[PDB]
Amino acid sequence: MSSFESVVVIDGKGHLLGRLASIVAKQLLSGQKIVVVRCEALNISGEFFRAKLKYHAYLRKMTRYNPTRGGPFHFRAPSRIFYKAVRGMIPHKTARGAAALERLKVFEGVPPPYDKKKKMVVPQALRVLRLQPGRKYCTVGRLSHEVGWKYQDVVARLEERRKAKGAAYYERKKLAARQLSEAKKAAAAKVDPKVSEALAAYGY
Amino acid sequence: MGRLQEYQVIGRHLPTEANPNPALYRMRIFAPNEVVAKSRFWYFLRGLKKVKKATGEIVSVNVISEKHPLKVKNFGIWLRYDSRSGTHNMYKEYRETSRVAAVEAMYADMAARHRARFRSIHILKVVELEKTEDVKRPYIKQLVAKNLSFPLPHRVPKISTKKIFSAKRPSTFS
Amino acid sequence: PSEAGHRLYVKGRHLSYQRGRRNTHPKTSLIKIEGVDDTAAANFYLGKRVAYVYRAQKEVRGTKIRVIWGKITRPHGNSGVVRAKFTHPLPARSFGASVRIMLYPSSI
Amino acid sequence: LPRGARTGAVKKAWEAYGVDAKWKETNWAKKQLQQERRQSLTDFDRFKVMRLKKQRRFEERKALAKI
Amino acid sequence: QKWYPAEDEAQPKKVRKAVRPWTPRKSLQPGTVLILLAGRFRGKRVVLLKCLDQGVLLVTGPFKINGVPLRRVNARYVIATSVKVDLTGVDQAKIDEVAQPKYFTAASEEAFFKQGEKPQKKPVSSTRAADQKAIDKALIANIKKVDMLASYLASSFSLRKGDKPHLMKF
RNA sequence: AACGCGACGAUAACCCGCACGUAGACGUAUAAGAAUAGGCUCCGGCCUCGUAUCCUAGCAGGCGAUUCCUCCGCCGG
Repeated sequence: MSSFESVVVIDGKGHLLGRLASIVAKQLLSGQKIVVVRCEALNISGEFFRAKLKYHAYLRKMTRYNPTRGGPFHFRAPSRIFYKAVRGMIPHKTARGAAALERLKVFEGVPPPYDKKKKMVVPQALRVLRLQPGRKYCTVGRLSHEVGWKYQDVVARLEERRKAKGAAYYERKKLAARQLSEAKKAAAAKVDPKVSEALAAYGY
Repeated sequence: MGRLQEYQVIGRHLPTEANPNPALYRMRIFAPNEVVAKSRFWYFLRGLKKVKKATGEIVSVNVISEKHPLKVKNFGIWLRYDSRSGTHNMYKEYRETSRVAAVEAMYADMAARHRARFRSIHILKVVELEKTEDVKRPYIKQLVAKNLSFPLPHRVPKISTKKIFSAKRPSTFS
Repeated sequence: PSEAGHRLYVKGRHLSYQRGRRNTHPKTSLIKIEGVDDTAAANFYLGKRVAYVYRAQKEVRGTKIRVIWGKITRPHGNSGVVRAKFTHPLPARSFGASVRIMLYPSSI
Repeated sequence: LPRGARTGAVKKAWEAYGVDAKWKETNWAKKQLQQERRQSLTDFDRFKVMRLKKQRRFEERKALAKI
Repeated sequence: QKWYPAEDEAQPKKVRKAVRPWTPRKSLQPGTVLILLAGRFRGKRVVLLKCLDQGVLLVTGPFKINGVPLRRVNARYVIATSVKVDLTGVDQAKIDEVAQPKYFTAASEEAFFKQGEKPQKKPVSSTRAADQKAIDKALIANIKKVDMLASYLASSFSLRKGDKPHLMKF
């Protein structure tokens, strides 16, 4: 509800490409630091061949004399595909626009300093809350792999190891919730019931 | 058009020494306010008869309200709409609680489904099907059917549009 | 030890000036207060003192902190943004900078 | 409930079934009651909340170290 | 007066703006706990003794609880709360004495030789110290009666994460 | 990539003199995964809702008690 945070990290899984980009670009220009995680798990609406058509039309556009300078640099990674969408919504030719792009960070997968943090979600760009159930959708990761990304198996192996470490962490988190409920019930016998009567009325 | 009302408009030709006590016509008009109800009255009347605004006068305008706007009625509307080919008849059916809600849903339907505007639709007759088994459309008969009860799959939550970020992923089972 | 804060202000950001498409008027400045989403919530913050604190790289009064003071005048839009007037207009480079909204003058 | 029941029949069915009683027992009304007690908390009342939660958690921390 | 007017400096028109008394807000009742918002005592929880003229309020801490002496503050620089402590036993005659506006308002060798020096902070007057004690002694006794009121007045108001003042009630 | 990045090898500790101490902190607290025509779980039950959960009293936070084994930090192993 219009909260101000130091750095907000967004899980890109199940998120529409342009609708997440317009939210992020508005946040970046307002002064909010944005880290986008799991860019390969982003979603594009329509069908897969339309996205494959659109990138091959993008892949058709190049400069004549030499593509090293002045040519459209076609990026095959999912993170840079998302970065291209955000940059088009930003006045990057100006100094205000470049400072906003410096506030953005995009990664394929969940890197080790950001798997320890709480990844938020944007309900205005989530696919299950926005797309009609019968309609088709594609995934940016399989778009990028079939156009030149060579690190899909690397990311999938690194995501598999993160789930195993996450699964063991959840068992410890499950045990800590056990011990907290056992302690709360036990401490409630000696908790001076004039205190607990007043806290119940106050909401707590 | 908006909060439509239904008006009873009584009009007549201006009285004359040769023709005293004129014919005193009446029409039911669905209009947003009074000044278009009077305008639509003289539009139709000059189409049928010779009487016009300069040679006529408005005797009375009275709004008409529903007998029971809290009971659910099945309404059948016969209408005549003008397209790029010509004039065609339709019999459409809608399920509302009022006659102005009947034509409100009609104009939204004809605009959405046939790209018809207000000046092309002629509301011929609006009737209330007083008894069932006179409903003849399959979508309305589907709602009339016995012990009707449906679930509501994939209800999106109402999340405030200024709450940009949320921590927990939403559920669609309520 | 207290281990508490000393915040008596509400956080806000400086979005932009008042503008159309190609015409900006720097005398009035648009502020997004943290937590306000409507015109009804913005109405509480009208006529509140507004401060924009920044740093100098030179001590002038024994301190490196200079402040520009203003007030919230009227709401803006439907989303809870207010527009504020300062004694000197805020720079341009501060688009996106922190802005403190004080709780005085008070009618609570 | 019959279909098309007027205000008299629905009122007599509400009183017979006692749906005011079973709404109060629902988890949604307990949540709604708790969040109404949130906003009624005055500045003094929020301070006593902080003090009594500190008193409550002194025992809960002690029990957790025992467990 | 003494001098005939030497220039064309004209006397002003008769101004029809009469001084009518300030009506305070309904919340500003004597005994109401206030929150100071500015000054060197910002964020302090004080009590209000008497509402004075032209938008100022007479305020004590009491000094043995939080540390704010008998002071005046502006009404607009104060958040008023719902908690009210009983004024029974507090000397009204001493309040009327400290409500008078003069109570708070008021070349040689030595003059030249302290130039540029920071003047020493004045120790507190014995009249103001005694006037504080005659007021707070019945106030503190009334304060001790209500549970956790003394610690509430010793503490300082602060805003935390998610505290929205447009919905918070005091 | 000459204004992308990594691993590694060897370096610059002295003595004499002098110039100054934030593209936006203010609690800048919060890790399951996965499904969304389902899921979580003490296996009792629970899920529209983060309107949540921790922390938050003390000269910008003193001094000394009564009293408490709770929380925080530094070094090691």
